[PDB]
Amino acid sequence: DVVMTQTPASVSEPVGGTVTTKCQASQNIFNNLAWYQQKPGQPPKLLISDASNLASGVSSRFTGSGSGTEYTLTIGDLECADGATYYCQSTSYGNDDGAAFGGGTEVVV
Amino acid sequence: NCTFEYVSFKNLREFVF
Amino acid sequence: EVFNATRFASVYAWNRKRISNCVADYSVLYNSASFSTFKCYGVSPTKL
Amino acid sequence: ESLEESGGGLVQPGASLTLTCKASGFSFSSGYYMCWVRQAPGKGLEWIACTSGGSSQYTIYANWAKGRSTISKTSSTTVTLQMTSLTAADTATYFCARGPSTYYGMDLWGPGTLVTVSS
Ligand SMILES: *[C@@H]1O[C@H](CO)[C@@H](O)[C@H](O)[C@H]1NC(C)=O
Ligand SMILES: *[C@@H]1O[C@H](CO)[C@@H](O)[C@H](O)[C@H]1NC(C)=O
Repeated sequence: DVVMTQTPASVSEPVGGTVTTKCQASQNIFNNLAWYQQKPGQPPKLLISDASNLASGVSSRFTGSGSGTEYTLTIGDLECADGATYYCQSTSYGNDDGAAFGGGTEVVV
Repeated sequence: NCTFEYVSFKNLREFVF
Repeated sequence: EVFNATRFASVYAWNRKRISNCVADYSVLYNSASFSTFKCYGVSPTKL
Repeated sequence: ESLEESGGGLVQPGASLTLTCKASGFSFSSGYYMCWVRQAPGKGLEWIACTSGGSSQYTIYANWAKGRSTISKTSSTTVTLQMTSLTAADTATYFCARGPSTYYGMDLWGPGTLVTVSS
């Protein structure tokens, strides 16, 4: 099973700034990544799928990039409601690679 | 359908299959 | 020649090939990063 | 649509518990995979297992819970995950999520059910 390391553990950015998160894979995943935003007391909500595609009802501020084993999540124009915990996950469901999550990162406005 | 494929009286050819 | 062919076939009548009695190297497929939709099941790309 | 969980709550240490996820508004077709994921009270998410829908019986287990979880489809709308030898480290919130056949991200997450492993 692939192991996913997400850094930094904690980040703090002002209002309107850009916060970046790095997610690393032990083996090559060939995209198949999903970025999530979880608010306290709420189940995680999808933000980005395939590491480059944005789902319906997702603002253009969230942007996904990277390939191979290094991936990047960028959030521009941070808002007061953006304070949450962000996660990255491989979407290899029946590939024996597993879907192990990485260490969540919290954002402070 | 082809499942397998292979490509490789003075004379007497003796074969056993 | 299967992947970087001159031209692929139409989708309704797709190009059909059979592979057997072969030492198939999946490492060439694995190392190539040009693929963006490597989606399969049952077998991992590294253990293929 | 909607996904709901039932069968959680207080479980004695060293025992086994069964958690069921029920779907509403769709069916567990071969184009969607069930999955189980857990969350420690103050830590991040940890994946558990997944099972392909439809007639396929293909199931995938995590490395940590390979010998301690059992996932199988019982019906097109109800399903169960069973875990054995529960410990205090297993106290977490379980989420039932679906995965599209495109290998896209998790959409339509469940509300989650809290399990407590204590006497
Ligand atoms: C090859 O032969 C028959 C010909 O009617 C075909 O229907 C069958 O599916 C093929 N067999 C295998 C084992 O693929
Ligand atoms: C041919 O296709 C293979 C597919 O594995 C790829 O790795 C390789 O780079 C391609 N070669 C050329 C010359 O296009």
